Amino acid sequence: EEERYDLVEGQTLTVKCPFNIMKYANSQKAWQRLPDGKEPLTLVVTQRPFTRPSEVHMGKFTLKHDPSEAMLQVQMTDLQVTDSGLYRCVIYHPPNDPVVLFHPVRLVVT
Ligand SMILES: [Zn+2]
Ligand SMILES: [Zn+2]
Repeated sequence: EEERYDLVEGQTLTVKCPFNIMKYANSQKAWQRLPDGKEPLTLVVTQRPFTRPSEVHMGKFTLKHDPSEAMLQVQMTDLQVTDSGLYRCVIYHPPNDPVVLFHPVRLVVT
């Protein structure tokens, strides 16, 4: 179910994650990394009010919340080989289990 994204170091990863607006208009969203045998790492989250279009920066991560297109877009800039790993976009609502959007992204940076 994971999709491979093969990129060269220095490139920017862009991932478009649709979300169901009827269900998740007023929910927080997040980008997570999934290290093997560890808890998900939440890398960047949207901010309140959760229904509003937004763009948040957190280090090399950018999350664009585009409800007009029922879309969350994630960008990671200046990729390094050590960014290689499994990631996902989610509906974020702890302590409830995240709802996975789209499909997991297997990022391979060389
Ligand atoms: Zn929720
Ligand atoms: Zn290289």
